[PDB]
Amino acid sequence: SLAPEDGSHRPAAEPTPPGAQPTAPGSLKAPDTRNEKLNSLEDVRKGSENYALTTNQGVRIADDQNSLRAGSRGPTLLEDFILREKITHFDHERIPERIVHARGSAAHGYFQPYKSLSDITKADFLSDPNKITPVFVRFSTVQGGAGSADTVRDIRGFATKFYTEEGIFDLVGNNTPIFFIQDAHKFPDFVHAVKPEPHWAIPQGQSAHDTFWDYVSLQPETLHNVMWAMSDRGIPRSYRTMEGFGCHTFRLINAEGKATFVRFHWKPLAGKASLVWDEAQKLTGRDPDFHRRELWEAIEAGDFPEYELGFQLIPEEDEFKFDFDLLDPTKLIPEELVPVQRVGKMVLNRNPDNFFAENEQAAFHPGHIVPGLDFTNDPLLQGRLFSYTDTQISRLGGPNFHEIPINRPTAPYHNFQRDGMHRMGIDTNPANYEPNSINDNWPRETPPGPKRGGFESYQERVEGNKVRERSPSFGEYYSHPRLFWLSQTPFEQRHIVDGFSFELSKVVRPYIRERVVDQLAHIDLTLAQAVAKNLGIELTDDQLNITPPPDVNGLKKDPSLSLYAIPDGDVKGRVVAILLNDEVRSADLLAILKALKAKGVHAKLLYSRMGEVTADDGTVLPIAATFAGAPSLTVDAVIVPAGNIADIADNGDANYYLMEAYKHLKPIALAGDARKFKATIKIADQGEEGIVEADSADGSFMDELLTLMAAHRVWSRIPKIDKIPA
Amino acid sequence: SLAPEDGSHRPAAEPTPPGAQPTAPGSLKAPDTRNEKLNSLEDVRKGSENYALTTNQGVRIADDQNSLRAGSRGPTLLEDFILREKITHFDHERIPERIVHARGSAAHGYFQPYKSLSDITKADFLSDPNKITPVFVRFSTVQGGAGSADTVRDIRGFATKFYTEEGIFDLVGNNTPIFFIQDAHKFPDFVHAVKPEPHWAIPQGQSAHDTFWDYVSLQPETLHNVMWAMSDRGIPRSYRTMEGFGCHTFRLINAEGKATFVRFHWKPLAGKASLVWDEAQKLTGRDPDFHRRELWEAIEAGDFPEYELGFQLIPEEDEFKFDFDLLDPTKLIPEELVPVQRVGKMVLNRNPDNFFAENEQAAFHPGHIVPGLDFTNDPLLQGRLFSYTDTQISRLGGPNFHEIPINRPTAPYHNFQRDGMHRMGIDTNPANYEPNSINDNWPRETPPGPKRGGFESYQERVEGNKVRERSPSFGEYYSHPRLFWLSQTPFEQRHIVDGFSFELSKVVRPYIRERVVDQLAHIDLTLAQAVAKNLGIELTDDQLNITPPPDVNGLKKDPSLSLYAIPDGDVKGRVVAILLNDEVRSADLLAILKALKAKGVHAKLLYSRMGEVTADDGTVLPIAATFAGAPSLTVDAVIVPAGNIADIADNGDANYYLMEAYKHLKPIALAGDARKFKATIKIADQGEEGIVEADSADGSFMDELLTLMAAHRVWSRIPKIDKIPA
Amino acid sequence: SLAPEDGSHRPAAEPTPPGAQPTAPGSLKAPDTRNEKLNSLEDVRKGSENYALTTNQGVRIADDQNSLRAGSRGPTLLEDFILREKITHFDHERIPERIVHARGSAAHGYFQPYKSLSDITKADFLSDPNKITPVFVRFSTVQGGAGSADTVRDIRGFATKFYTEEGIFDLVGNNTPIFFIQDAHKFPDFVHAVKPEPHWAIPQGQSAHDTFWDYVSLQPETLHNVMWAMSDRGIPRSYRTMEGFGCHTFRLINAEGKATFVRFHWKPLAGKASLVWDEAQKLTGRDPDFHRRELWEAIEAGDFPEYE
Amino acid sequence: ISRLGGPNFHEIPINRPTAPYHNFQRDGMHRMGIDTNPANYEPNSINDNWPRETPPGPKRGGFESYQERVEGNKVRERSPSFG
Ligand code: HDE
Ligand code: HDE
Ligand code: HDE
Ligand SMILES: [S]
Ligand SMILES: [S]
Ligand SMILES: [S]
Repeated sequence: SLAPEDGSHRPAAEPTPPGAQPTAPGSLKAPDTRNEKLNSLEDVRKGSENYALTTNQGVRIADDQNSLRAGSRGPTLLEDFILREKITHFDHERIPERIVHARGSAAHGYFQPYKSLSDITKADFLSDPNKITPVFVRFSTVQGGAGSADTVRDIRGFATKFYTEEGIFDLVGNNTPIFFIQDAHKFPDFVHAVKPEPHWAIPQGQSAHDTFWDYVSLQPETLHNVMWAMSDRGIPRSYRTMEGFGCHTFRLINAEGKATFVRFHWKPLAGKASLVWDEAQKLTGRDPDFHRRELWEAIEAGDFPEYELGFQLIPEEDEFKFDFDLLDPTKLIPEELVPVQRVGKMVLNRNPDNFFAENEQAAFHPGHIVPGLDFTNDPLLQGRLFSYTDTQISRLGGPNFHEIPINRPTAPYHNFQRDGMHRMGIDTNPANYEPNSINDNWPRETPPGPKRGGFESYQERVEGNKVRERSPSFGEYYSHPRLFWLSQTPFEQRHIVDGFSFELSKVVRPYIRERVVDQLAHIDLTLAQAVAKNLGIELTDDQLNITPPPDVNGLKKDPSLSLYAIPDGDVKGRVVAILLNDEVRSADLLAILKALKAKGVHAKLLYSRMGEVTADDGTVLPIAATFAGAPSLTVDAVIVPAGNIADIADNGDANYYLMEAYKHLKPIALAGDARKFKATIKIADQGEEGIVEADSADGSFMDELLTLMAAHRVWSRIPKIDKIPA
Repeated sequence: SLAPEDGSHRPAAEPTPPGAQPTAPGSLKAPDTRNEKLNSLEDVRKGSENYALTTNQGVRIADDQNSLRAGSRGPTLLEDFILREKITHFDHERIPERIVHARGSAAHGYFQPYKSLSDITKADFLSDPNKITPVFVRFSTVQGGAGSADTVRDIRGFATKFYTEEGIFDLVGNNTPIFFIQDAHKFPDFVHAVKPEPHWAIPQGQSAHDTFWDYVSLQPETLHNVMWAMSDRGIPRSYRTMEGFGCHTFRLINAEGKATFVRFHWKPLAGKASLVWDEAQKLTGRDPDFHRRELWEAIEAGDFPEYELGFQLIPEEDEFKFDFDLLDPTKLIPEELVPVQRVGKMVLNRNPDNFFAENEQAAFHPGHIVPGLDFTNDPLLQGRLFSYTDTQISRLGGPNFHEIPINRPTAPYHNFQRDGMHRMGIDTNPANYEPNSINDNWPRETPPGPKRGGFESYQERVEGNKVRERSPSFGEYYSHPRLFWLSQTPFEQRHIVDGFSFELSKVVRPYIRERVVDQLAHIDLTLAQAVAKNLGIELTDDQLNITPPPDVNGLKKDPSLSLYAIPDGDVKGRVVAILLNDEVRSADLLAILKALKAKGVHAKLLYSRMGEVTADDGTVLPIAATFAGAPSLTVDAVIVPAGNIADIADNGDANYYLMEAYKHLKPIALAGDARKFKATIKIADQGEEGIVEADSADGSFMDELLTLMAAHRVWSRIPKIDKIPA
Repeated sequence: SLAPEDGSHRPAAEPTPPGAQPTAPGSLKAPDTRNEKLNSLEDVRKGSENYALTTNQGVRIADDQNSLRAGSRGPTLLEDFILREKITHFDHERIPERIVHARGSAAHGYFQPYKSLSDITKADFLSDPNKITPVFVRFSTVQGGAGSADTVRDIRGFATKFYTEEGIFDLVGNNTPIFFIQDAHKFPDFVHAVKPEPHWAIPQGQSAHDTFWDYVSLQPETLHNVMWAMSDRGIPRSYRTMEGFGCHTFRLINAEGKATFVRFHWKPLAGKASLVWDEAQKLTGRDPDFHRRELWEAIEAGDFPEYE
Repeated sequence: ISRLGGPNFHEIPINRPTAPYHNFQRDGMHRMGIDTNPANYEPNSINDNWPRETPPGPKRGGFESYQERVEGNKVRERSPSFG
C-alpha cells in the first residue's frame, strides 16, 4: 500500500472546477454519464484495481523490478520472456501520426435535432427530435506534429463522428468556411508548402516561413483562407469559442428524391473568442497543451462544450444565382444572402479513458455519409473522398480500422468482406460472396426508400469531355478576401495587418514579401499600405491604382464574418487570476469568489510560493499556483484584493503579471490598497475604461468586472499598450 | 430467394460421415459443442441471416452489382465510396505467412488430466482430473507455403495452445522426437537449405534438392532427424495417426520448488499410420488438401482426434546418467530407458468458423509457459524463445497480437503496457507505470507460491565463461540414427532406403550424393550399401570398414521407434471405396455397410458417372464420385461387390483403381463375380494373403477385411508389386 | 575448402540443355546477356566470392555456428547481437503474397517493334524499329497461393513491364481474351467464390468446388470465360505455348490527337499447346513446379520464349 | 521493425555501412540488395562456402566476445551493491 491513507490520490467522481482535483479517465471521473456508444465500448474497457500484474498471456509476474540474469551482477538471459514481452510492447507503441491535423483533442457527447427535417432529408439522425445520436469529436490544428503546441496561428479542424442508426456519418470540418485551394490535386503542394521545410524540418506549427508565402504569392486562390488565418480566427481562445464549418456544398436528399444544396455550420454556444498574437505565441511556450487542457477541464467541471448545428440551404434552381460558384471551396456563402437555419444541438460531456486508444486511433472521413445526404462536384471534396480511406491503411495498419473500438458503428454491419491484418470479427456465414444460394443470399441488398433503405446516389446529370481543367467560374480570387476584410472591426483589421506583417517578416527572401504585398493591393489598398509600411516597402503608383474587386452580390460587409462586431459573450467556464498577499482582506475575497461562482466563472488563487496564506480574519487560503507558474496568459482577467499590498508590491513577477494581462487587453480589477499597482500599468488617478477600481470589492465592483469579461477584451486600450515595456 | 425449395443447401447440424453433407463452419455444424474459449469468442462471431448488406461503416447498400458511373457506359466516379471500400478491403486481405510451418490445419478441443500431478508440478491445468482446459491445436508441414500440398515428405508440426486459468501455455511440438540442428544460431542456415532455392524458388514442399543434401552432408548432427524424415514418419496417413513430441527437455517445478526434467509426448489414440511414398506423392496432385480435409471431416463425423499427453521424467540428479546429453535436441530419450507416463487426454471436437481469423492469425510460441513449468539450457530451445515473439511483429502487425480473438487468454490479464498498432483494450487505470501511488500500485506483483502465484525462474546454477562454443558432449552424430534404423521392421527399413534413394537421385551435383552415402556408412553398412546400389555408387574399402557407432546405453533397438513393430491399429474413422456396377447384388452391400458401420468405418460408393444406380432389388444407390474423381489414394481399402460385373469389367478406370490400391499395399475384398478382377492384379486362383474373396459378402468375408484394415497395410505384398505396371 | 576438387559444383556459364548442369542465378549463368534494365540493376547486385561473412552492419563474424552462452552448456545471453540480428532477419523474411496471381514465374527480356507506328500512336517504344525496350515478364496462375502447383486448371496471367524511355508501361494480360465478370465492383465476390472456401480453406488451385459453381450458375455473364477455363486452354503445356491477351479495349493516341480502339495480343512463336486433364492433375503432384522449372530451363538452354 | 518497416533498415541509405557487408540473410520487406550467391546458407559447398567466417585477431578479424567468467544462479534480483 503506496496510496496515501487519506485517499487524496483519487479525484472525486463529481464535477469539480479546473485545478481543484487531479484529472482522470472519463469513466472514472463521470461513471454515470452514458450514451449508446460509450456503453458499447464496455466490452473492451479494462480496469486494474485488485487485479494481479501479468504478462499479455495472462501469466502472473512475481518481480516486475528486475531482469533475469546469471548472478545478481551477471548478464541478462535470453530466456527472460517477461522482460522481452514488456520491452517488445514498449518498442512498438508508436503508430504513424495523421499526415495533417496530427495535433488534436477529443471528447464524447451526443446530438439531438430540434425538429424533424424529413421535408428536406431522409437522414435518420435528423428525423425526430427525440432521437439522440452519440458523437465523438476531435478538434485539431493542421500543420504541427502530434507533439506540437495548441495555441499556434493555424486553421483548426473540427471533426464530428455521428454514430447513427443507419451508419457512421462523419462531418469533417474546419473553423473557417473555406479552404486555401480549389482542386484536391494540389493538396500535397499546399501542405508541403505550409509544413516544415524539407532540408531542415523547420518551422513547427507555423506558416511564417518562405515556402508558404512563396506558394500563396503564386496561387492567389489561397488569399481568402490566408485572410482568415492572419485574423484572430487563427488563434482561438478555446475550442469551445470558435465556429465550425463543413467547407463544401453537399446535398440533402429527401424521401421524394429532391436534392437541396447544403453547407454545414456549428455555432459555439459559449460565444466566439480569440487570443491576441503575442499572448498566443507566448502561451505555446508557457503551456503548449493549453487548449487540450481547457477542453478536458471544462468537461470535468460540467461546462460542457455545446454547439448548434446549422444549415445554409440553396434550392437546386438557384445553383447559378451568385457571383461565385457554389462548388468553389475558396468561396463562402455570406449569411446575409443565405441564412443559417438552426438544426440541433451537440453537447460534449465526457472525456475519453485512454487518449491513444480513443483519440489517436479515431478515423474520420467525409466520404462516410448516410442515406439522405450526398456529395457534389466540388473538386476539393471529390479528391478528399479518395484520401481519407487510403491514408488509414498505413496509419491504422490495414483495412480493418473500423473494428478499432472507437471507430465501430453502433448500427449493424454485415457484408462479404474478409481477412486483412488485425481481423477481429469471426464470420460464420457459409458464403463470402454474393449472389449466393448457400446462405440464401444473406446479407442482402436493400432498396432505397424513405427510412432504413439502401444508399443510392442522386442521379445528377454529367455532361462534358474528360478534361484536367479548372472551371472559368472559379477564376476570381480577391472579392471574398475583400468582403472578409471590410466586415472586420477596426481592431480586428489591425490584428490582420499585424499577422501579415509578423509573418512576412520571417520570410527571408525579400522578393516574396514584395510579391505578397502586391497581392494585398488587389484586395484593399489600406490593408496593402499598412502591411507595406511595417515591412519598409513602398507601393508603386501602379499598385496604388489597382481597382478593387467587385462587391459580392452587392454586399459591402457582412457582420457575421467578424468575431466581435456583434456581441455574443458568455462568461461561464472563463477563469480569473486572484493575486494573493500574506494578509488578504477576507471580506473582499468572499465578495469576489461568490460573485464569480454565481456566474460559473472559475478562479485561481496565486502567490509567490505554494502552500497557504492567512487572511486578516484567520481564514486559511490554499494557493493554486505561483505567479510564474500560472501566467496571466492562462486566464481571462485578473483581480487583486486588498490587504497587505506591501507583501507583493515589490515582487517583480506580481507587477509583471499585471503588465502582461494589461498588454493583452484583459480586464483588471483592483480593490483598496491594490490600487497602488495603478502606477505599474500607468493608470491615471481618475481611472480608465477596462480597469475596475474601488475602495472595496463590494457594491458594483464585481458586476463591472463581469461586464468587462462578457465583452472578452478591452479593445479601447489598444493605443495605450503600444508603448508598454512588456 | 436463391436457396433451393427443399433446403438442401444447408448441412445438418448433427454428426455426419465424410461426404454425406456439405462441410460448414464449426459453430453452425456443432452449435452445442462448447468450452470456455469457444464461449468467450461469442463477442466477435458475426452471423448473417436476415441482416442487410452494408459498408463497414454500417451503411446499407442498395446495388452491390455495379460501380457508380457517369451514364451506364460511362467512366467510374471517384465518389463511389462503396466500391472503393469493398476493393480496398479485398486489396489488403493477405498477411505474411509463417516463415516455417506456413501450411497447417487447426481445430478446437479440450484437455483433461487423468490425475493430479501436484507432487511433480504446480501447473494449475495439471492439478486436478476435474480441470478441463480448452485447447486450439494447429498441425502443419514445415517447408511449403500456406498454399502448398499436405501429403509431402516433411516433418509435421503439432502445436497446442492451452487456455489455462493461470495463463496460455503453448506446447509447440513436432511429429519426431528430435530436430535437425543443435544450436538456434544455425536455424536460418538449415531452413534456407531446405526451402526452395533462392535463384528460382524451386522446389515447393520437398527436401529433394541439392542445397538440403549439401547442408546435411556438411553437418552430420542433422542425420538423426533426416533418418526420421526419410522413413514413413515423413508421410503420415493423417494428423490423427502420427505421434507429437515437445522436442526439448523442459522442467516441471512443484510447490516445494523441486525441478524434474521432462520431455513431452502426444500418443495418438487412433494409433500410428503412414502412407507409402508413391501414394503420398500422387496424392499431392489428386488432393493437395488431403490432411486438412481429413481432419475437418473426422471432426464433423464425430471421429474426434484424441491424443494422450505423456511425460518422460528424469530426476535432476540423473542429468548425466546417459551416454548422450539431455540438452542436445538431436538426441532422443529411448522409452526403454525412460518410460512415458500417461498424464491426460486431449480431444479435438470442433472446427473453426473462419479459417483466416482463427487458424491463419493464431500465434503459438514455446516461451509461453506458466508457473509449474520452466526451460533448460537446450541451446536450440534457448534461441526459439527469441524468435516466436519477434516474428509476430510483422506477421500479425504489431505487439497487440494477443488481442486477436483466437490468441486471447481466458485467464485475466492486466498490466501497464499501452498503445501499439490496432490496440483494442481501453485501459482505465490512472497509472501506466509501477510503482505508483495514484492507483495504489494495482495491478500488483504476486509472490511465487503453490497456486495462483507469480512466475519465478528455477534458480539453476550457471558457471562458465562467455563463449560461442558447442558442448563437447553434443559431438556425437551416428548412434541415434543407428538405434533408429535398427528399431524399424524390414519393410520400414526398405522404405527408408527408398526415401534416401529417391531424394538423392534428384540432387544434380553428384559429389553431394557421394558425400551423403559416406555419412550413411558411418551409421550402418547395410543401409549405406542399399542406397549406394540405387545410385550406382560403389562403397570404397575404407567405407566398408567403418566401425559402427556404439549402442545407446546398452540398447541395440527400441520398438517404440517403429510405426508398426507393435500392433496399434484402429479402424474407426478409416474409409473404404466400394466400386459399384449398374446391377449390384444388394445382399452383398447390405452386409458390407452393416459390418463397416459396426466398426465406425466409412464408405464411398463409386461408379463411372454421377447420379444413381439401381440394385437388383430396386434399391436406389446414390453415387458419391467417379472412379477417377475419388482415386484409391483417398481410401484405406477397396471392396467390389457382386452384380453385373460385365458393366465395369472393361472399364480402365475400374481396373486401375484396384491396381493402384494393390500397388499401395491396401486390403482388397472381392465377392462373387468380382473375383474376375483377380486377373488384373495377377492373383493366383488359390488366392493371396491381403485379398479377401468369397462367393458372397457373408459374415466371415467382412471380418477378414476388417482384420486386414486393423493392420493398416499388407506388408507381405511388397515383393509382388515390382511387376505390376501401376 | 568444401567445394569438390574437380569444380563440379559450379554450373557452366554457357547455354546448356535441361538437366545437363545445376541451374544458376541469371547473371552467373549468362553473364554476357544484357539490356538497359539489367545494366541499371548492377548497383544493387551483391556478390560473395572472397568476401568475409558479416553482420548487416559490416562486422566480421568469427563463429557462425554457435550462440553466445555462459559456459558451453549454459544459457544463451541477451548480449548476443550477432545471433539476434540473424534470427530477426529470418523472422521477418515474408511479405504478403499477391491477392490473386500469387503463384508466378518471371524472366528478363527485350522487345522491338517491326516498324514505326507513329501514324496510329505517339508511344515512344513503338516509334522506331531500332528502339529496343527492356522488359520483365511474370506469368502466373490466378487462384492458388505462392506455394501452390503450376499445372492446375485455371486462367493464366501474362504481365509485361516495359521499361520505356517515356515511363513504365505495364501490359497486364491473361491467356484468354475475356474475363468472368463485367464490373469491377463484383471482383471480390467472384474471387471469393473461386478461392478456397472461408470455413476450411479448401480447395487450393481449383475451381472444382461448390462456391465457384454457385456463383457461375447465378451470374451467366461468367459462362464465356468458364468455357475457356474448362477447355484445354485451362491447362497449358508451357508458358511458352499459350496465347496472351490484354483483356480490354484501350486506346492508341497519335500525334494528331486521333484515338483508335485497341485490343492487345501476344502470339507464342513456339505455337499453342496444352496438356490433358489427367496428366495436368497428376503433374501437380509429380512436379508442382513444372512450368516455373520449364521456363527457367528453356532460357538456360537458349530456347528463349518468344512472343509477337 | 515497426519504425522503419522491417529488417532491411540497414539498406536505408543513411544506415548503410561503408565497410563491405555480405552474409546469407535474404528477403524481408523492401529488400534492396539482389544477392547473386548460389547459396543462402552455410556451410555450403556450392559456393565454396563464401562468404566465410574469419578468425579473430589483431586487425580485420571476426568478432569474438571477451571470455568473462559468469558464476551465479538464474535470479531476478538487484545487486546489493546497487542499493
Ligand atoms: C472542410 C474541412 C477540411 C478540408 C477542406 C480538408 N481537410 Fe483534411 N485530411 C486529409 C486529406 C485532405 C485532402 C485530400 C483535402 C483536400 C483535397 C483536405 N484534407 C482538406 C487526410 C490526409 O486524409 C486526413 C489526414 C489523416 C486522416 O484521417 O485524413 C485529413 C485530416 C483532416 C481532419 C482531422 C480529422 C481527425 O482525425 O481529427 C480535419 C478536421 C480535416 N481534415 C478537415 C478538412
Ligand atoms: C521442437 C518443436 C519445434 C522446434 C525444436 C522448432 N520448431 Fe519452430 N518456428 C520458429 C522458429 C524456430 C526456431 C528459431 C527453432 C530452433 C531455434 C525452431 N523453430 C525449431 C518461428 C519462426 O518463430 C515460427 C514461425 C511462425 C511462428 O509463429 O513461429 C515457428 C513455427 C513452428 C510451428 C508452427 C506453430 C503454428 O503456428 O502452428 C511448430 C509446430 C514449430 N515451429 C515447431 C518447432
Ligand atoms: C485483363 C487481365 C486481367 C484482368 C481483366 C484482371 N486481372 Fe488482376 N489483379 C488485381 C486486381 C484486379 C481487379 C480489380 C480486376 C477487375 C476489377 C482484375 N484484377 C482483373 C490486383 C489485386 O490489384 C492485383 C493483385 C496483385 C497486384 O499487383 O494486382 C492483380 C494481379 C494481376 C496480375 C499479376 C501481375 C503479376 O504480378 O504477375 C495479372 C497478370 C492480372 N492481374 C491480370 C488481370
Ligand atoms: S473547405
Ligand atoms: S526438437
Ligand atoms: S479482360
